Amino acid sequence: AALVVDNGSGMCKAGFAGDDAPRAVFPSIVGRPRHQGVMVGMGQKDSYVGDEAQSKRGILTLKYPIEHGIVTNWDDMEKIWHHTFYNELRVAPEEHPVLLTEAPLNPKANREKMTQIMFETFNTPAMYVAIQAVLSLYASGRTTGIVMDSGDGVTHTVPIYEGYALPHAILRLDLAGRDLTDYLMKILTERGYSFTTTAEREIVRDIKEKLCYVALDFEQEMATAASSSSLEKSYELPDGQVITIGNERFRCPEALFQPSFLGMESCGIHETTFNSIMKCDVDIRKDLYANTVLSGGTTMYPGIADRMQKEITALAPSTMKIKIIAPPERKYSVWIGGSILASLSTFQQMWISKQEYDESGPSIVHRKCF
Amino acid sequence: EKTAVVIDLGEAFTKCGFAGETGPRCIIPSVIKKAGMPKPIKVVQYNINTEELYSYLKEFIHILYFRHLLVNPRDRRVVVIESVLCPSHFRETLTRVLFKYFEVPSVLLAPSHLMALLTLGINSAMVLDCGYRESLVLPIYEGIPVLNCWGALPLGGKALHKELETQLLEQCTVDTGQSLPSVMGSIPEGVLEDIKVRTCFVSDLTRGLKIQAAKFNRPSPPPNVDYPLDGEKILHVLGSIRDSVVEILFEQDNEEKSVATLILDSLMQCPIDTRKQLAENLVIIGGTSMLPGFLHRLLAEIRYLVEKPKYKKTLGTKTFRIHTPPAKANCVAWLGGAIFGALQDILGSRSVSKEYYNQTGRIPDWCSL
Amino acid sequence: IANQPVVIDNGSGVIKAGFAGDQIPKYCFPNYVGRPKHVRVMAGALEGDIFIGPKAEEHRGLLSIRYPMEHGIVKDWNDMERIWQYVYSKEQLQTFSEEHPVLLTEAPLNPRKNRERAAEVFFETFNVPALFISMQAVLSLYATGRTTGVVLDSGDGVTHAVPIYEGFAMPHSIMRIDIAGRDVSRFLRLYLRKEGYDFHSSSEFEIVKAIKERACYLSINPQKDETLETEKAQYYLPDGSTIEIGPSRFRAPELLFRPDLIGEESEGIHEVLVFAIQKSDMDLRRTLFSNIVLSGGSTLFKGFGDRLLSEVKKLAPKDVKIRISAPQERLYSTWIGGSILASLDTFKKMWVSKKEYEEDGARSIHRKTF
Repeated sequence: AALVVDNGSGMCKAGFAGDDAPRAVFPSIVGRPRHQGVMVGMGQKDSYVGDEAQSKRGILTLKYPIEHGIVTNWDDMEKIWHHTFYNELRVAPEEHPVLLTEAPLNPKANREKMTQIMFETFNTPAMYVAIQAVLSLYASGRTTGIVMDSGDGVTHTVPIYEGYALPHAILRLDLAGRDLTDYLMKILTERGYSFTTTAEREIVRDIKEKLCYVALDFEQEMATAASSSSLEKSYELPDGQVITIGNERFRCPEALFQPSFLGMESCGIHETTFNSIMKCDVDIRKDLYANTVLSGGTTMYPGIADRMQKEITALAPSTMKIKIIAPPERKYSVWIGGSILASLSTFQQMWISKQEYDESGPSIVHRKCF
Repeated sequence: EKTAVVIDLGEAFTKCGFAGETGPRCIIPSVIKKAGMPKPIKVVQYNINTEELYSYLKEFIHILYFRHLLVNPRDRRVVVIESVLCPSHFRETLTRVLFKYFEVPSVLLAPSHLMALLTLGINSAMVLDCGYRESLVLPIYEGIPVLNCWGALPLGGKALHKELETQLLEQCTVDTGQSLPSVMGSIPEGVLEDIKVRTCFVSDLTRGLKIQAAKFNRPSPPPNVDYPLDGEKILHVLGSIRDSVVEILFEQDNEEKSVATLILDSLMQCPIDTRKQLAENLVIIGGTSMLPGFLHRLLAEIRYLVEKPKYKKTLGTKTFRIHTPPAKANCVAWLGGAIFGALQDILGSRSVSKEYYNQTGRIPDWCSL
Repeated sequence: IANQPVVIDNGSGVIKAGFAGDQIPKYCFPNYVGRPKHVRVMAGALEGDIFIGPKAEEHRGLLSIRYPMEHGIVKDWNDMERIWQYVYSKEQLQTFSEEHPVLLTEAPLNPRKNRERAAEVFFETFNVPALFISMQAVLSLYATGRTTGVVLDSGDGVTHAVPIYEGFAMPHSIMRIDIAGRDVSRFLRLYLRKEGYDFHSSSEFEIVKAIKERACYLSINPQKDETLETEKAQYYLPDGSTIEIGPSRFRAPELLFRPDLIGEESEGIHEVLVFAIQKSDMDLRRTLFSNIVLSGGSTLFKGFGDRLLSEVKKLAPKDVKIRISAPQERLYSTWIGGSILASLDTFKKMWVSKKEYEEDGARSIHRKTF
């Protein structure tokens, strides 16, 4: 009946309500070609979208519409929604209701503009905007627990206890997968593997997904890298060329735990989660320590849950029992939560309608959200 | 409804005919025959008076459409297959002659490499067009030609003609009317084309390396055959000479450049995602490619250059396949323009019309604004 | 051992050398190695076949030129060793490498492997007592006398913009492109094929550089110059034949502001200058706009600075006092700063000694530079 559409900054995920996993999965990209006066043969698309842009990557200027969970170009975001509904899902938006997701502490105008596009342009019967962390917690099954959500757009934390979100203890963070990908691309240039153009941005992203892992101890990993060359793995590109890097596997995702490398002057993901828990009430800290949930693609590095356990225990008192909930399906946890929320019978009375939107306007969504 | 005209101009030859027909109706050479003139003048020339070129193009078009097409192009569209990097001065002159003098309905100045790609029916390909003047490379990926990745050495038909003229003059053996070498200072171009078509045997990679070793401090000199000529002056042309003339086309040393190296330089310039599809689809077209036993010597030379340390660090292991076209190697560019014009009355709309030319000024070349 | 140190200002297009505490570099020549086209039977030990400097400039037609450096990164190391040997030899400097310390220059964000291999050459093949590698932006500010300001530069290899404020070089605010004088020369050659006057050989490539240096001007409005018909000005070759340049003279340097004509995605000179100022902190932006310094040979086009102002006025915030300063000696600005840096008494502390290199290795060179 209802459609769930997790508009992620990287991978735009979408499908149906009451499902195990999403059908439509693709990178939210809109590649426009090299505009030269020379002609093109047997016709082509003026602006590609999704997997088509990824396939024909070499030529196209890959521009993401969402930057840090914030929609910059709205015409680009409108084309991706259109690509999700008609091409991938093969179903009109007028029949099915549409669950959407944004990160917490976003601009207030973005929900209003997102909702305006759904009702005016797409003619949706009913829509809703949920917090990503709230859905990630709902996919995991627990009512209680903090959610250290981390995608390519935005890392953020939302502490919740017994089905009561703590909006003032929320802490949004500028560090994310895209900033890690840019950092890996820079340190690759330092060892003679220069990647400037946006076509190579996806190759270094794919290198980041495969090889990189979180260090248990950074100074120890740096010492072993200088001594031995067993850690130095090789990755072959789409092209037959193959490259080898030693230091850059553990050093790339260390930027999460040490933002000083990127030049952000912010708290690391390990202590940002701690600072979120300390901002909550003193009586409900034990359960937040016990249920330290992870979600998103930036939590898919091997050994990240072990590093979070080391750092949070180091920050917190010795008496506390720290525990990180790190499921196998944490990459697609936000969408799974939306599918379970859409499947419930209580959610049928929580939708916005066309008549309610015509009466109120875009400002009705802020009341419905939280 | 209306089958469009196809033209493919050049310095040596000119492929022309109807759109839709598999291959052209005729191919008269680029030169023209004038009354009260010692030698025939070439039509396609660069860096020369505007009004003279305009008259030369009118004279060539007038002798063309009666003999070739048997019709007025005033009824239907035209496809002028200009090679990319054909001077904008020359294009402007072509545009003037087609609209001002004749008054055609529409014209098109589309590139040769993209149309040659339409014949294969694939969207991505590395392309090489070895014509008369230049041997131009241009890779196409998914329709769009990748422009800054390119190359064109002055090493086509005209370079082979000049080398034949040099080597024959150095070692000459003409009959009486025996001895008597270097009697005539020069020789005509039409005869020298007929010698290249018939006599010049293209060598293998191992034979080519042996010839290069012999030139700088002799193996496989045969075979040799004489060439007949007018006015009772047969010349006994040798077998080692014609092989040495073919060898300079693949000569690497001291320029770091050749027909084979030009593809590798074009591949080097291209991006990483594009790289492998261009290597897989390496198309060879043009006039020089019609020579007998050419495609092996190129593919073997390409592979030898990839084995060299300087190209291993970027290219490495690559499956260099040469997907050949339906029509002959010279007439691939024309067949593409015939496919482009015949089928699509829709894609005729994107090209420049007579209504647009008068008010605006000119057909838009790949330039600013 | 504290002799008068040598200042070797590196560069892909041009290389410059001399001594510390001088006004202008006495020894300036283009950075390439020349080999005869019609080479001798042996392909190993050549004799009388190497020309570097004014001999190579004199005898263009004989020699097949080839540049060892590309985009501020050396490809052919044996060629650069021969050029450095020619600099030190009796044909130019008339001094030994054993006596004097060395001041080398490099572009920012280069491969570290090339910097290590550069140090290996200077320490082992030549017997240098002390070596120091430095940035181009820091040297330009030494030559002017300022501490604050952005340094936009445009040589033959690299275009980069490093913002510095009262002796504080910002690493994360650095922007870099592979679009420069060499590329501008390559597209002028491409455009002269469209004019009719084709060029192919490497000696013949230097005619295109000479045309670029002499007869090129940057239009303020590129759309207005296109709508108008050009006059077709003339230029005489070293041979004798006249060349109608036409619209290629103004469309060639447009590259630097519009790299879409390439078919390779770049920021451009005007965006890099704005982006470097934008990426820095909020309070530093207005001071960085006021102190903009130009350098390199590709800033010497007619109406370049007038266009570079107009692009800043378009992008930058309104009602801000822009000031693109530029010295009289723009090509020699980097060498003058090195000679000033070498003359200062602090120079002894900054350098890498031969003994320190033998003990530590590459790590000590990476520590001293930053």
